[PDB]
Amino acid sequence: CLGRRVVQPGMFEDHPPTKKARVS
Amino acid sequence: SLEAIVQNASSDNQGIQLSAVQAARKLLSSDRNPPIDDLIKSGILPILVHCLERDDNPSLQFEAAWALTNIASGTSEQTQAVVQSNAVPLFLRLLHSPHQNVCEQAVWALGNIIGDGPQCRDYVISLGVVKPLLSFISPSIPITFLRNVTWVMVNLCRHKDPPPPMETIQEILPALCVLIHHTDVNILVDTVWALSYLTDAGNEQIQMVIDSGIVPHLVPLLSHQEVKVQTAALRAVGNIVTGTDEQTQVVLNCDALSHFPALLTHPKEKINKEAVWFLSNITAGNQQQVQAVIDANLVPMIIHLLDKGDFGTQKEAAWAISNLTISGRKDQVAYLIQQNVIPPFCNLLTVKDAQVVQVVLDGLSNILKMAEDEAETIGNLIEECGGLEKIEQLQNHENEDIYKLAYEIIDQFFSS
Repeated sequence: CLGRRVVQPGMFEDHPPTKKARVS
Repeated sequence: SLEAIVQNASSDNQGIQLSAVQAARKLLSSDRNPPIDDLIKSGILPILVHCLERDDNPSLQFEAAWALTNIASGTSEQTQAVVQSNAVPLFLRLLHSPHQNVCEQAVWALGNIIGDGPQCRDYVISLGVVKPLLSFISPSIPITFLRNVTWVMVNLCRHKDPPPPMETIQEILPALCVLIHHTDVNILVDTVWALSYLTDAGNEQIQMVIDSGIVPHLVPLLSHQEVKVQTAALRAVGNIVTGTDEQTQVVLNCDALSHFPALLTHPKEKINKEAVWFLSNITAGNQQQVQAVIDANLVPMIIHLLDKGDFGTQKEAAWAISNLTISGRKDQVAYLIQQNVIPPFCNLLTVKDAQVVQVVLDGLSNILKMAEDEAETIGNLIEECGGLEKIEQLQNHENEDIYKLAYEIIDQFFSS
């Protein structure tokens, strides 16, 4: 169906991590 | 050994403790494959959580918080072990420590826990993390700490089943207003990503973002020097323009479309594709929004990508074209025809993505139904480029909606 669409798979894949370890 | 560390950590003497907990922290922070499972299976977690209570030894609190942070950086099983040891209330306690390193490390650990999922996010929220977390944002805060704070904010905004509570969004948005005027690149990227998770949460969350007044500050970042900021901003405003016409119009009112020539010609195919996705949500709007895209001189660039872009971009450009026919006027569709939309539009009738084929057929159907007198001209254009034969072939397609529409187009417009 024609119309507006939510963000598609494969888009904007460089997202911030959900988790980070503190490494030294 | 781990047995040794656990034995020394469970002492009642805080020096022996400190020694052992620092050893565990080192094991957990010396490389990118830490032995998390082995330290969980040693029993150390309730000991570390108890260490967190020792306001008399800040160094011990800090080492335990670092150790627990890195354990909680792993899989959901490992984060959840941390959560089940009762770490969260103690980390929230340590948000008020007078010692900066303990405070920051507590922020970090809670970031990993909130990031695990929406119910962990909401448990930490319900215990009151947001007000003390936002109380750290000040002119004097060190920039590394502020970056960790705004990363945690990203995690408070993300996940959608359910999305964060309305009250939490209301508390976070003023902080995002403050932080979007920052110049540090990581702070900007994280701020804009937090906003983009909010604008993907629902039309009411979009409305909250709009009502905060932050959109005019968000739109000009589409031309930021840093491509990570650019793409984050494209996601944030793109999510907005998935909403209603009024919500889309808030974005258009900031002159968003003037930023797109540099995105449609960007070397990166993924940015071309994302930009066309945005514009296809614009052309699905009312006549005035279609006209805004036209006036902004973007149609030739869209058609050029429909012809010569990578296939992903071409699919998005097909959506842009077809969506324009939802509410577009006859004259606007005629402008598309003059710009040579037909041949590259029709070239997509043969691909294996049945969705794209349906989209293009829907667009061709609306175009023909709209061009009262010119329907013969447009039909001859479709025939010229081989589109008519492709419709005839689609009469044999597997998909009922497709071959139905192909029969119908041929009967209604190519059977005289």
